[PDB]
Amino acid sequence: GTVNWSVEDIVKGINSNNLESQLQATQAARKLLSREKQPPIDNIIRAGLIPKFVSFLGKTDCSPIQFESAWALTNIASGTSEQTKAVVDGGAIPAFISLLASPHAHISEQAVWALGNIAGDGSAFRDLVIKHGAIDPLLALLAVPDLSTLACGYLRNLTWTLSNLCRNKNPAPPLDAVEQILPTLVRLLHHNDPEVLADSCWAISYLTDGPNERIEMVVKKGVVPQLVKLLGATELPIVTPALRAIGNIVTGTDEQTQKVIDAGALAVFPSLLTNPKTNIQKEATWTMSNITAGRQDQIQQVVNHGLVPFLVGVLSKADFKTQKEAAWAITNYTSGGTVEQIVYLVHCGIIEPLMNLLSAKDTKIIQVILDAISNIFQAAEKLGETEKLSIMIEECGGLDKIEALQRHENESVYKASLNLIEKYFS
Amino acid sequence: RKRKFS
Amino acid sequence: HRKRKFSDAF
Repeated sequence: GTVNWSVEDIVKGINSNNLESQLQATQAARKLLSREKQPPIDNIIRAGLIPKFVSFLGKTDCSPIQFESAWALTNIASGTSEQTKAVVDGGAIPAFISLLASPHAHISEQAVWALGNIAGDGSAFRDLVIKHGAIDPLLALLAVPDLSTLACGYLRNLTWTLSNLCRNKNPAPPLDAVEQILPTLVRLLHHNDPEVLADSCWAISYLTDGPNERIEMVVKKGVVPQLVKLLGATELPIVTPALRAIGNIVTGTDEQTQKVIDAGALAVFPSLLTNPKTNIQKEATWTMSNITAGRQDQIQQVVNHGLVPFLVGVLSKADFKTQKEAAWAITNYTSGGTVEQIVYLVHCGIIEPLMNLLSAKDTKIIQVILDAISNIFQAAEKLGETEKLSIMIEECGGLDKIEALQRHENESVYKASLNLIEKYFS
Repeated sequence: RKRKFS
Repeated sequence: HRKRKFSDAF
């Protein structure tokens, strides 16, 4: 009936002065736009059909044409930025916001879906959706005593659309929009559906990626213990954004970092630092690096949790990106740590894997490692044990690597390597 | 992210 | 030593 229609036939049906012919033609366009292989989105746009679909959204008297036109427009808005712009330029944003209050659940859900796609395009469309007043009717759909009474797919779509209103930077979402969304987001973060949990975590990871004032808004809502619980989930789609949010929070103040430690996050790091997914090990090591960039009592918590042997592990063997983050974690630890904490790092066997990484063809990691060597020597200087460290570096072949770096192309590497040779190996 | 309704 | 935000690390 409405399967495999040409664009010409769809246009003829939509241009008829017959509501049923228009409905049949709109359903045919929806089915064309829903096909797996190459839907003709540009052909539908070029035929001038977006203004027709947008007017059909306002036909309260014909709920099937509202649903078919909403679905057709959701498929166009899900495309490229130019395709999402064509939907916005057709006036679809206020028309979809009016459909959020529809008595038909499948229509309201379609409007939620469409607005998530529009807001998801970037900062300008996200902020334009917010200015048209989408937040109040979106939140009203979730204002129920128990989230469990809502249809599963409907709740997942609402969570995903809210996560897109939290997404993107330059600029970050408006402060008052974030404050308005946050209580519902905290509630979704305690829901038991894995997809709702993943998208709630992604939303929180977006809101905590920026200035420390942005982190504060989130941390003040008391979400850190729930994020640490999700950090220990078995589902990789949940662990990934929960680790990103935790990693983002520890880029903040010493106080914000302390909330992550107090909630018991460090107890999860033996498994995260050995996780079979390289992106988990990488982002877990980045998180560790920002904790070792903290206070001496915070470095001590890393020590007490037995995480220094786990840092020796990732520095010894891991994908190069994780090893570079491990090098940062060590340089941060040696910069802020006490002599006792730095001595403990050497006793855990940091020197040999730190030296082996001086062979890497990455100028940034070389600078980071040479800075760590200098900090370890400064601690050894305070104990008069520089000779014991010099022999250790010589024995694992570290001396040959530092000597070779005296003829390096980079200025900072050349200067730091010549400095170590003259001060401790002459 | 964007998502099509298939 | 100094905190690194997500975009400054990757």
